[PDB]
Amino acid sequence: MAAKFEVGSVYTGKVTGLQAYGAFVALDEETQGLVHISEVTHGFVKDINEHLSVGDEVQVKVLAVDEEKGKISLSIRATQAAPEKKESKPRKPKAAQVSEEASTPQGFNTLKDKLEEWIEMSNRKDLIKK
Repeated sequence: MAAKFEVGSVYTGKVTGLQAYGAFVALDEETQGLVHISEVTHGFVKDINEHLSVGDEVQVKVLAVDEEKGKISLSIRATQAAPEKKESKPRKPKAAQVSEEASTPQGFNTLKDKLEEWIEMSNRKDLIKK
């Protein structure tokens, strides 16, 4: 068929399917590859939908190329492990949110156990005691 990529390269594409053995990703109008499930995440890939999403954009590492069909074997554990530019990008704002980013209802972050009770109230400061 054709090829225009090489092993060890890294490029960005969109997920075109998920399977019990891997995720299809379109890289280009002329190139489409397969993140193998063993390459979606480092281990404990209990189900692929817990680790990838169809109809989403992903950056993939080229593991192998198959010019016979223009297929490519891909990784995502490679790219999720890699660093990136620590600057804003269009979806870093996480505009899909519909609530405040608070970890708890009682305050922005209020993790506890000794008073893991109430929902819109908390104990006063100890200074309440006179």
